[PDB]
Amino acid sequence: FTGPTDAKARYMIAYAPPGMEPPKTPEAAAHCIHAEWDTGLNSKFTFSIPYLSAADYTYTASDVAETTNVQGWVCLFQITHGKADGDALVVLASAGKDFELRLPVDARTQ
Amino acid sequence: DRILTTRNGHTTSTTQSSVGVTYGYATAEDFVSGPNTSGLETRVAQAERFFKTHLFDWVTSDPFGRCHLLELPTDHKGVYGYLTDSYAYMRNGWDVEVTAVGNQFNGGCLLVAMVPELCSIQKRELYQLTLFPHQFINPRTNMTAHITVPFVGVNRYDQYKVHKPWTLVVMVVAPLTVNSEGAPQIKVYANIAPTNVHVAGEFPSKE
Amino acid sequence: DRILTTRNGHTTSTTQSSVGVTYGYATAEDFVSGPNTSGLETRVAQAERFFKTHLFDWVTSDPFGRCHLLELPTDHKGVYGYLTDSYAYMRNGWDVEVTAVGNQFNGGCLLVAMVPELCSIQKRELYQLTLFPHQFINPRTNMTAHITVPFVGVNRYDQYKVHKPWTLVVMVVAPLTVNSEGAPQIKVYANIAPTNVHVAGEFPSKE
Amino acid sequence: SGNTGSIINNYYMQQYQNSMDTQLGDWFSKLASSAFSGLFGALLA
Amino acid sequence: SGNTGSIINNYYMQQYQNSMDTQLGDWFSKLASSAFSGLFGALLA
Amino acid sequence: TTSAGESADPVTATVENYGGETQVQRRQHTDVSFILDRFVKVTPKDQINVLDLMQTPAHTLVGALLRTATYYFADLEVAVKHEGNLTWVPNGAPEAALDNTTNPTAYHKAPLTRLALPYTAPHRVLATVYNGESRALPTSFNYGAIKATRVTELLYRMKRAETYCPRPLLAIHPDQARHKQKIVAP
Amino acid sequence: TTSAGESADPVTATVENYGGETQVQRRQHTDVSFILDRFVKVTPKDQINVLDLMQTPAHTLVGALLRTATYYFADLEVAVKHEGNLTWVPNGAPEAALDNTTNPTAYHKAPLTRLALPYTAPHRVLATVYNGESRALPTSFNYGAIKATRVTELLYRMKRAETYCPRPLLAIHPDQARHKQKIVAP
Repeated sequence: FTGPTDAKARYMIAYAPPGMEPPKTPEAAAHCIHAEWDTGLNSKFTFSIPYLSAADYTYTASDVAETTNVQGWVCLFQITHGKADGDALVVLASAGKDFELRLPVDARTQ
Repeated sequence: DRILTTRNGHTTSTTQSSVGVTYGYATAEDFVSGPNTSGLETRVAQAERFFKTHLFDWVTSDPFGRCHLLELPTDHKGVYGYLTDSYAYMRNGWDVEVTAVGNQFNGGCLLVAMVPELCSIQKRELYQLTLFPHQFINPRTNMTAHITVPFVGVNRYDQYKVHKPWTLVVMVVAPLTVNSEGAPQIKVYANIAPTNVHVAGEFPSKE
Repeated sequence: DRILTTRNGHTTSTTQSSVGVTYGYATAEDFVSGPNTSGLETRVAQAERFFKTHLFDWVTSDPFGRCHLLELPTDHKGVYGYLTDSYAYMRNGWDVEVTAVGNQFNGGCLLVAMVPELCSIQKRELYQLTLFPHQFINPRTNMTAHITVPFVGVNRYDQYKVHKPWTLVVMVVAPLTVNSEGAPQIKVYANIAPTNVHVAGEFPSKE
Repeated sequence: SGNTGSIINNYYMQQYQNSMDTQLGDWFSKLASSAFSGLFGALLA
Repeated sequence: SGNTGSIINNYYMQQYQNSMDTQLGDWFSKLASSAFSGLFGALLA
Repeated sequence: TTSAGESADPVTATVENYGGETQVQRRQHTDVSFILDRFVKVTPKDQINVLDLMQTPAHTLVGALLRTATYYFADLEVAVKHEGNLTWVPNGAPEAALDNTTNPTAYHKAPLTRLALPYTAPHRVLATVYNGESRALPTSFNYGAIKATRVTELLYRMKRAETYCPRPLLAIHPDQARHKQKIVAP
Repeated sequence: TTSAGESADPVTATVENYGGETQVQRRQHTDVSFILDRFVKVTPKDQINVLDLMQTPAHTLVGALLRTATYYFADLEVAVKHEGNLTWVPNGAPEAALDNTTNPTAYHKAPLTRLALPYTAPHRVLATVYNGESRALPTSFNYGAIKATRVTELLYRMKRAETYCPRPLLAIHPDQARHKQKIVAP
């Protein structure tokens, strides 16, 4: 969170597994595997996305014809903010502790 | 010398004409703690009870091979079917129990079978339904058949909205032969129950 | 030196401005194994997670005693509220957590209180709301208040359709005083969670 | 060792096969293993 | 072991030949060996 | 042997029940790992062929005997007679990655090129039948795809084969008293 | 896991923080010595080809994944399909020494001739980018040159590969909600 020292806010991030529509309100997304944090002295929050799947490995290439995206959604909301208008939340992504890839191909760099 | 009264959870099922329970394909469950779920599974002990359903009416005009195929899980309007609309990935076994109550003066028999992934069958294929977990019912000997199977499947947890692994199949091997002293029409019921369900992954609420 | 991140089940709640959790009326749960249920109770571990709700908008024109009373349990449209329509007798604690996020330049304070059996109050009675499990929120110090209470009640298991034991109460002690550099309007949210629910007695299905 | 899959020894010795390396007188595996975890404050159950 | 007929060891190790299996922590041979036999009642010669 | 006729436990009334004795019986030719690892022909397309094992025909030996199993695990090695260059691609890559040569091509060596492929499926065990979408198999049930200029005859065999949950196996229906076919004779 | 947001030390908030546990993870297919020693095609000229590894394309696998490193060390072995005779020349010899046959020629053996070359550069470690002259690489960053009558297709692979100082790696930009391409399917 990159806001000033007087702007305070709290957020949540939830993981909606596939099977129905992803949630559009933080009330509806309270029933996911979620997590909340508020902006204070330590200004960084790291949330590890769980790997839930039927099969043991999931495809890193989303299917060309199949347009439902049946691996999952991840939603992040704001719940409230105090005088945090126009202020930012820069996000990042990293590999997890137990993240491992498999079966290299060469599918031409898009 | 006989213990012939089963129960799952807080529901019991006493039969006095049980020829025996047939454990199909395994006597014990698989490792439920998979690596495709990151340890976020949990057992729901409140899904383990029976639920009754109707199958068909075995009458005297039914020839060989009047089969009935209901896909498990079917519409459970209780605790178990709440988990289908509230959790994405789940696995379970089954312990089915069909009843065909006539009397000991009817004849004929109907085979009962739990068969995985069953679709597009032939009537010429019905001669080898014995390979699956099966148990015969004839009114001269018994009234029930009690089959128990574990979770089979392509992968450890399943999405039951897009997939139905098991299929309870009852077909009639010999036709129902009523007599002067038998029962005219018998009705086939069944009470099915899950065993040790394990859900993983909470859906968002529909609101 | 501070562990200030709570979690219930598979949902977490990290706050960095926690003055402390207040255990109201007990630090440990009662004997859940009563003689008024014949040992037919069972713990549902899947009801323990947070669920968010909106309370009111604390604005600068609110005088002393603008209170808000929501009866717990309220309409839970997830796993916990399924147990209300599927089991007759159930008991649970609560661990509430209200948030009033402004900034450190607003003023005023609002008291938060978990109070049992609360109805027909006066504004002259509001001076002694401190007796209950309470925790103040002022923006100069904190943003949250985290209260935890066990199951109180006239008897061990409860029928939540005809009875609501607890009542989350937030009232405003000093009015919200915005400044040139504060936040104009703050909104009060809350994420509530049950603790160790125990249901007993299955309803028949509605079908 | 690479993308070799032979259990037999090589035919050409070591110096007609590769270029020999010379000593004189790693990081990101030490960087990724010193990663902080757990929490930052007093947690509850 | 399969339909192999070689007494020599394989050239490629084990993991450039097959896919390695992973443990985590048969039936019809036990089913066909628990078959009842003999008679059911008192036999004669 | 008189039994309980409906309990469906196995009973084997042997030949000792009316005098006599049984002999030593050997079952190597009916082993499931021995009977399945031999080459079978499938019909190829012109260029792109997904290496599914359920495109083996239902009249052949190890196609009708693979469908005996509900769930199977087996490493595949193929043998393909082609012209041009034949690029194998693992499971679930985009089909535009068939043209790239960094993927394991085999250059043309006369007459044919056989090569051993690993089990690349994400699932723990593949399957021969699946009621998911009402062909009627997921796109994950394949060993990948091979692409050449024109394949002529590509052959499958499946080794280290494990099978699970048997299914019925059918022999063809006689119209006579017994199905008499012309057996080989001098 | 709440952290100090700007110290840029590594933090891994694992999945145990909200219940659960982690599994054993295997990383052999992402090893830098395993992923780089496979053959890649480059476009050849007619006769003379300097054996620079930065003439591998940027869309291929081990060309876009070699440019992940700033500094690399790897022994090269080539595989070239040609006609005539193909003379390899070490680093920094005059280009008139391509015609002489005392240099390591390979006579034409059908169809192609693969041969293992040593690291002949003077530097301790080569590099993939260099701001020295404002192509934009020194003439010392090569494994040498090969010269034949007409090369048709020459292939690189790089083994015992050591990489240093990573650089950013880019996947192509979706214009949709997600880059959906036609995956392989039966």
